[PDB]
Amino acid sequence: GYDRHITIFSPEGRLYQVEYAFKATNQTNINSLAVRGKDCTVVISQKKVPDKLLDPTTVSYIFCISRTIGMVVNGPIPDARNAALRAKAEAAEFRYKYGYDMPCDVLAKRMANLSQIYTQRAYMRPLGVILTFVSVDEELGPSIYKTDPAGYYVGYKATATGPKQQEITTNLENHFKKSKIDHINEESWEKVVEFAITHMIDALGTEFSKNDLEVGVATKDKFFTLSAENIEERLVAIAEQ
Amino acid sequence: SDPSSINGGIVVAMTGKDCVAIACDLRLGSQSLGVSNKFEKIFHYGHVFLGITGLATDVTTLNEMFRYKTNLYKLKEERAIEPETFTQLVSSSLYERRFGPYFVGPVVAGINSKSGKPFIAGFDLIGCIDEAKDFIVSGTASDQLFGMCESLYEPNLEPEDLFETISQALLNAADRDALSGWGAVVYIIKKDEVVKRYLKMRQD
Amino acid sequence: GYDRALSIFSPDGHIFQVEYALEAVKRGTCAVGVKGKNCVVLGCERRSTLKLQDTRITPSKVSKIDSHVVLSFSGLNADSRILIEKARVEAQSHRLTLEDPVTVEYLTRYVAGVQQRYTQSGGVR
Amino acid sequence: TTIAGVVYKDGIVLGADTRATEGMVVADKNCSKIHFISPNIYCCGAGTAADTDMTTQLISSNLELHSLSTGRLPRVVTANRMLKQMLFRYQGYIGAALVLGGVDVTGPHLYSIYPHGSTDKLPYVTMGSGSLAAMAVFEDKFRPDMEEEEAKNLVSEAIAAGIFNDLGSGGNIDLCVISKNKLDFLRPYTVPNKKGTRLGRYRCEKGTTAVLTEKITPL
Amino acid sequence: TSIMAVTFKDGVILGADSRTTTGAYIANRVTDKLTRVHDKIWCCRSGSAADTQAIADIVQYHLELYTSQYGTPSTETAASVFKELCYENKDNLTAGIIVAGYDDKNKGEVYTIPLGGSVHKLPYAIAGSGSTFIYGYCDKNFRENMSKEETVDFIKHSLSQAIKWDGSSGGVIRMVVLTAAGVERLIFYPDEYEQL
Amino acid sequence: GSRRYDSRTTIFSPEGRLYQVEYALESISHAGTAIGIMASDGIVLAAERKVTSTLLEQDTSTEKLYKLNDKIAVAVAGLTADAEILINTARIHAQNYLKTYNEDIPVEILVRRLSDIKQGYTQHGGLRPFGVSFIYAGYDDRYGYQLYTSNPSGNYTGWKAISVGANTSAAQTLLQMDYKDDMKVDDAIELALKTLSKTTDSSALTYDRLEFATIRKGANDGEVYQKIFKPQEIKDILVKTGIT
Amino acid sequence: TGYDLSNSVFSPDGRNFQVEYAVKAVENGTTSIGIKCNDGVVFAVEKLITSKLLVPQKNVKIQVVDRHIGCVYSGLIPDGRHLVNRGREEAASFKKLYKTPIPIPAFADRLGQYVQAHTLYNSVRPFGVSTIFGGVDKNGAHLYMLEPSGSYWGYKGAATGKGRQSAKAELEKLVDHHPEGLSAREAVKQAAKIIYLAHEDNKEKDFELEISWCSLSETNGLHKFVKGDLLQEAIDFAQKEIN
Amino acid sequence: MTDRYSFSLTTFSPSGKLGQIDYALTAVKQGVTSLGIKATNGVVIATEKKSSSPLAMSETLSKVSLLTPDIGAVYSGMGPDYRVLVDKSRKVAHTSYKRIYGEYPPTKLLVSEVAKIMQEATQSGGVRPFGVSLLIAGHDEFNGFSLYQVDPSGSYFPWKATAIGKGSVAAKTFLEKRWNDELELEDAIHIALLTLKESVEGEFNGDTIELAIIGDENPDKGPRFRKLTSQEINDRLEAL
Amino acid sequence: MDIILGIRVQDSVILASSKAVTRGISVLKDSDDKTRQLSPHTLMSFAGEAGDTVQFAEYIQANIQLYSIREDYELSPQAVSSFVRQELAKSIRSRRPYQVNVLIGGYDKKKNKPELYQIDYLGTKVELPYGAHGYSGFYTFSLLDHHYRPDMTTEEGLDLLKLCVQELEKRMPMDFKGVIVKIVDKDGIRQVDDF
Ligand SMILES: *[C@@H](CS(C)(=O)=O)[C@H](Cc1ccc(CN)cc1)NC(=O)[C@@H](NC(=O)[C@H](CC(C)C)NC(=O)[C@@H](Cc1ccccc1)N=[N+]=[N-])[C@@H](C)O
Ligand SMILES: [Cl-]
Ligand SMILES: [Mg+2]
Ligand SMILES: [Mg+2]
Ligand SMILES: [Mg+2]
Repeated sequence: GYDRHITIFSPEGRLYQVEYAFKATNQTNINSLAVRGKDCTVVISQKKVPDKLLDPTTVSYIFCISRTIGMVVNGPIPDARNAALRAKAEAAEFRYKYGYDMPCDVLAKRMANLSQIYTQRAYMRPLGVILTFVSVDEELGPSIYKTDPAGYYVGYKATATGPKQQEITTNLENHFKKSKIDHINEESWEKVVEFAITHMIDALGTEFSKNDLEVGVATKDKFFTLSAENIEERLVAIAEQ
Repeated sequence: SDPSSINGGIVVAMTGKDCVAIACDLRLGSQSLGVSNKFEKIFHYGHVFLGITGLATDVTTLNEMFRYKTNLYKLKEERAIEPETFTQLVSSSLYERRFGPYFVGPVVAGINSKSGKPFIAGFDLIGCIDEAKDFIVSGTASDQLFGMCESLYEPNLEPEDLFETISQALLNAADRDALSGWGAVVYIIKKDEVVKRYLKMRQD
Repeated sequence: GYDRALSIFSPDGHIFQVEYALEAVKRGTCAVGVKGKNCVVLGCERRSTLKLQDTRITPSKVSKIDSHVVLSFSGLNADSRILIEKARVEAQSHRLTLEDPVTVEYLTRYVAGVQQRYTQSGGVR
Repeated sequence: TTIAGVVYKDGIVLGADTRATEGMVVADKNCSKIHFISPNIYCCGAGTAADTDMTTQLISSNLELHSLSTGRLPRVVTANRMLKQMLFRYQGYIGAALVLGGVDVTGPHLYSIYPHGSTDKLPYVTMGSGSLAAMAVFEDKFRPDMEEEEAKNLVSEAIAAGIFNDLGSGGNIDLCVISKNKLDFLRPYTVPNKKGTRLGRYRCEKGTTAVLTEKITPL
Repeated sequence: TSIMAVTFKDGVILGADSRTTTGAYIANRVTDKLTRVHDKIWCCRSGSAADTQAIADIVQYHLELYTSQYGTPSTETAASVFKELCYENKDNLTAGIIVAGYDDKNKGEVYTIPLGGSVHKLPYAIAGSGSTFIYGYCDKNFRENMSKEETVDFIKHSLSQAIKWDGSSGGVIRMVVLTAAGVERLIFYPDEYEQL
Repeated sequence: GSRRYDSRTTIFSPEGRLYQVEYALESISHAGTAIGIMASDGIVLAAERKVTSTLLEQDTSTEKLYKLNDKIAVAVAGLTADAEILINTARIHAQNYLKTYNEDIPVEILVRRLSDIKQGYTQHGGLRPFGVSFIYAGYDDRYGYQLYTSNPSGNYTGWKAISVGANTSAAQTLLQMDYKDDMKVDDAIELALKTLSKTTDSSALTYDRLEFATIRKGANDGEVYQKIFKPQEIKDILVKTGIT
Repeated sequence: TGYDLSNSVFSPDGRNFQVEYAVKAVENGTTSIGIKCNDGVVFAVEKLITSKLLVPQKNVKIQVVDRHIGCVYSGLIPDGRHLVNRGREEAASFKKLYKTPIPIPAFADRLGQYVQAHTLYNSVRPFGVSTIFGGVDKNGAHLYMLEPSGSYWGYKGAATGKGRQSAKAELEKLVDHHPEGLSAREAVKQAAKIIYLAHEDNKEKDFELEISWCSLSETNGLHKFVKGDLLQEAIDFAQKEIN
Repeated sequence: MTDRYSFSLTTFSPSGKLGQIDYALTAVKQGVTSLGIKATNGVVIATEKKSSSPLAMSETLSKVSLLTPDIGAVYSGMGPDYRVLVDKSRKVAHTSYKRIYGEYPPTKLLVSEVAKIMQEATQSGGVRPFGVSLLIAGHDEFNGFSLYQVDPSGSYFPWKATAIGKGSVAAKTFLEKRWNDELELEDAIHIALLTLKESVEGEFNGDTIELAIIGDENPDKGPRFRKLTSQEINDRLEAL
Repeated sequence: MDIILGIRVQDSVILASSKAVTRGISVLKDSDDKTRQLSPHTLMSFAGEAGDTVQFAEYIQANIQLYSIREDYELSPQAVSSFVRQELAKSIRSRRPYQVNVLIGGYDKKKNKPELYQIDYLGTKVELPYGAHGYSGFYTFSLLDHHYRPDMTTEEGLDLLKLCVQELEKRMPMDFKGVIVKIVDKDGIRQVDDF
């Protein structure tokens, strides 16, 4: 049964190492969510600091890839950082060669094509991560693109990733069935973040403090993460209505 | 010293009404010394004709190279190469030696078998395409040929009118060049017959 | 490159890939060599399982290495062509550098040295 | 060669003559010097003709593959970078001197690219042996945000200056007008010189040339 | 070319002419020789246009990739990357680059990188063919901790003279102001600066 | 490390056989039968296509008979994709020889070259062999008309008539029975088709299940012509010989 | 089964068992710790005295990288040295290009990516060390801990090796009882105590204490070893606290 | 890091089977149905857009890809494997063909080049075969309209009409009845939409179906490849 | 090396090649054979730069002899010349080119025809009735233009060759110490020992 140790076909036409890399994805026990506004793309993710000895400021699964592109990772941190460094390098090389900022989807496809190689070549293992890229693209507008260990990628109106992804997905599905639009019809990103947090609270059934969340926001010409106090202000506004 | 004028010689090609003509001299020399009077400079790969002037070792090498390439082309495509396609192949092949080029002046001539359209083309030694309808000239008496062609040529000539035009253009140009002559060949090419004629000319 | 050690020692001090190569020779059609007082004769078997053969063009069992030396063999035919080519090249290389054709002992020693090399090189049988 | 380009209100107007020379001799009186890069980007070419041709084709080919992968129209900056970085790498030995003009998502852009790998981004440029003649016309009459038919006339007038005053330049005037709504490839835009009329017929009558032998083969 | 970078109280200002010549022909009279490698790290370029453009693009790439990983680079770091390229490829380059940038910690900083590939940190720097004519003027008139208006006038007067005497220099005087407040682009036309 | 997963494609069995060669031959035994018959005035290549649907476009299809140059053709039995790799290599070797010597490559020299490539995959590199057996039909001015075969071992042999692929045992007996040395092309055409008609695993032999070719010097002015038969022509020769 | 025989193989869980086996080698090693203080960091390690024949103070375990970073590790000592050699190459190439000495987070990812790379292929073995490291950069003090998987985080305090649970408990008390922070000289004393308390897990053989520190005030932001009087003062403080 | 897998991962088993190719074909079988039909004046290729989530924008995932202006491709099997084949097919059409001959490759030769890439994954060191079967439709001046299938082995066959993946056995039978040599392109599109309805479970409309044609030139030439819009499919579903 | 001539008559090819080997001021040898037998019915004479000449000739000889053994067959003179030309044409764009000019005189046993190929160091091949390399041709070609006929016997070829060598001995400045003459016909290669 060496067809389960390396990336070759099993008799069913399956790649077990790819499937087991997908299972490594949930090893962190963190749920992420991404939604689109009019002018923005918001990504939120659970933050868990179990050890009191940890410096909580260094515990992060959101990455600033370029100025325009943000990336949240669902999976172990070593593979996350592997993917983060490569995406940063790819985005920088792109800008140098082609003279304009790498689009979100172009990066996603590039990282997906790399992930595909690990599913076909035997010496390389897949990375045990799902990469959700976010930006406000200058051509396509607010953008969410996701990559996985299979090398699959696709654009999203909104998405969710993690152990409780199905609950979050259906919660979001039901909202967009009502509104009948592909986005959160809201001017300010502040309110789109408030939406994202609110719909995660409803879906997961848990309340959040400022230190339980991690937020990333893409606008035109910059992606940035919120501080604990910026999130606290966001949580105050949710509670007050 | 100048590789393009060690061996000498010329090629000219013309279009006519439903026909093309390509012609060359027969000389090969080592500068002043005449060596061969049987050195033909026109070759063919199916129905596409290629004249090559310049350094004779490269003339021979390129002929052998385009035979090679057009043979593989035919095996893979299951059809003979067309003049338009071959012209692009010559250009590619010359430019891939951009910084160590073949010292040659190629000339394509032929009729597109599907459209019936008469086609000629010329190149510099690194593969820039001269894509002219009227006429293409090459070799050590290229200036002479340009002058002959510009005054003698007119469009839509019948095959045997065109023969007299290209032949007189070649012969009179060659006789004003020390390194050209020693005989000549003219191909008259129609959609499904080719007439090859050797010309009588002064042997000095 | 493919480096894998295929010819290796076993606990009883045998190199099985070399010994199994001898079994391939055992399978091959019989070849015989007899030297007289002023000649050598090379006899070779041709198996008659194969009729409808064209004997003009079928690879002959005896091969000339030079104008004065011949090589016959038993075993894998495809493998024999590789030894014959190498030997023929070395025969001409010897003439070129020594200005004298190979001795039969020298040519043998070369072919034998190629065969040996393939028993302790990685990636080859 | 006289190649030029201007940025006008709605987009880009490129211009070029049609004379291909080999030393002092004119090999082609109507050759194309305005090359296709992508559907929204064109390139006028001067310098070494083969280098000009093959450099544009290669970057056009690579941009086509880039544009298929990204699914969006290519930009002028990426055409500019790819040409620039290649020409720089070859330290001037690829003698391509380009006027690159096109229209992006970000608007109209015009570049001059030099053999050594330098590029200037400009509202108007001229290159080739007739650049000074053409540049005189632009310094005389250019203004920013021109209307289309005005810009067409200015470029045409600038190429003409090159045609007549520069010996390296001649033949017809080709234009290429590029805006968001259209691409107009005008070949020829103008024929400023009539072909010289010949007074005699010097073509020989049949049987005049002396033949030794003949062979006919059918196909 | 006439280029300079001058530190002052609130930060640093870069200045340059706009003329690019091919022999005696002015190929480009509206050249932008002040090029951005980071938000508040810019450079003045002199020498081969192809070389300085190629370098500046590579530096921009390195600092973009630095920023992705380690946050905003110092002006010193930018100068070190310029230096590394210029020094290690000295045999194949003709680049005289002034690097100027604004940190909040370090405030305004100016680094000059002449032909050799050496680095020199200075209060102000002048470079390009036209700089020879203003060594005297600049040394006599420069003071440390000038105001923004004084530094704009110091650069304007200096490059005015560089332009007046150097044929290789001319056209408009472009400037780029780097302070805590942000990035301001200034332009000064011949009719303004020639009458100084 | 990686050693764990290595099949070791280039080793002897205890009996002195090459495992992968033997197993590739087993693969080839299931492929559609191909027959070559050499006459005094030409060579016949006949081959049976496999699986076939009514929806397969036959006139633009080529799985069995390939052209190496104007003098030499091959009939394939085994993996078509593997054959095409080798075919393009052979096509190049012929043109390299033509370029070097200004003469068309002799048939045996081309055959040896390909066979030597196949051999290399059995002795080094750790890769699987090519699951292909060729029948080479060719002409040159030394030996005239020649038939050869090669197989995954890299061994090649010359033949007057031969089969490869499926039912070779049965096919070779039938050929050995009816072949004669003075035979002509038109007779060999008939023998080839009759042999396939009896050894086929299909219910009947039809034009849509066959590829067919002849190498004749039978041309004007003693020059060799390769004829790859069109679907309609295979149908006509099936009626002529009386099989349909 | 067989998923644990080869490095870089995902088990059906989604785990890399070879990495988890490397962790066992780490858990087998001696106790090492790191303490983040007000303006710097302190590192300390338990060195088991196998025999009287060991020369005191000579077999040094804590290693310096560049001039401002300290590294200490538990597990296979040669693997730790190999990682520090690489760290020194990374810190050198960073300073060569960017002039400034490598920041601690930047340096942490350099080690992190390299250790992670040794979990990507079956042709290499994972590192048999957890590495505690840090120092002072332009943004202040930073303490890190890096595991065989390539995982690392920032820490207030860190501990690894056989006595890690004992140590971790002691570090957690310091974090609770000093929210305003700990001084550099205090952290040296506390480091000595914690190694002495964590020595109960390796109590058969006696040991030798080794401490190092970077502090903006006490060492000018450079890595130095605690020697002589300051070392003896820390040993005395530690000996007093166990009694 | 040494790529130590210099040896084949696809080898002959005692029965003469190449295991990994067969297993790749099993992966293709599990994949969603796609088909191709050739008319007299065109070719049509079609497949179901099997959306992994309703939150996913299935417009961004293109199963039907343009390879050249006159050649299009569709697949059944593993999407990521298809994507990298399309990348390589597009590139090889430029490097080994357009940059040499100044024109795009004919359908059969581009197919042959893709087949070669797939064969090499079936014999080279340290790789598995591609887990896709391709259906390549195209036009060129001298061969006219053509439709090819390419399998994980590298083997390729020309078709009048065919289908691959999930419901291919049933679909091929459906096409055998309906196909003739006098079909117009509109008739073929009609038959494609009928055939594809059988294998689709859920929603059947322009948003859940991807369908492209190789036909007339759309205004040097215009491109013959055209991807039908969501609206253009729905119009033909009313006349169904 | 200096003078190498060739003449193709009715039924044979005759190669004449000088005996002198001169380095600088001194004639080192007066009996040097500037030829190699490539195959039984194909002979190659050569002249050019010292060292390169023999090295090239022997290298070609080795390759043709290898072909002969491998195929048990003699290549045609046409094939041998095309091989040699390609080797020289490859050489000319090398780091250090072979400075060697050759004549290949062969008898094609298939066609029953003598054949003479002249190839220079650039790879410039021509089939001729008579040929020469270097300055020899300047004197000799005019004689051969006058006196040659395609139907000449081998003895008539040798007489015409004597007239060529006499003219070279009269008008050339260098003493080339006479010529070694070799005849290539249907029966193989033989040396005329008195000339
Ligand atoms: C005008 C350029 S200039 C001197 O700056 O005014 C034209 C531009 C141009 C651009 C594209 C095309 C067609 N694609 C044609 C013209 N340039 C030239 O005319 C150059 N001429 C050539 O390059 C000619 C081309 C032949 C086909 C007439 N080639 C030669 O002159 C040399 C080639 C060569 C070039 C460089 C190095 C070595 C050789 N000849 N030959 N043979 C301009 C160079 O004249
Ligand atoms: Cl990619
Ligand atoms: Mg793998
Ligand atoms: Mg003359
Ligand atoms: Mg001035």
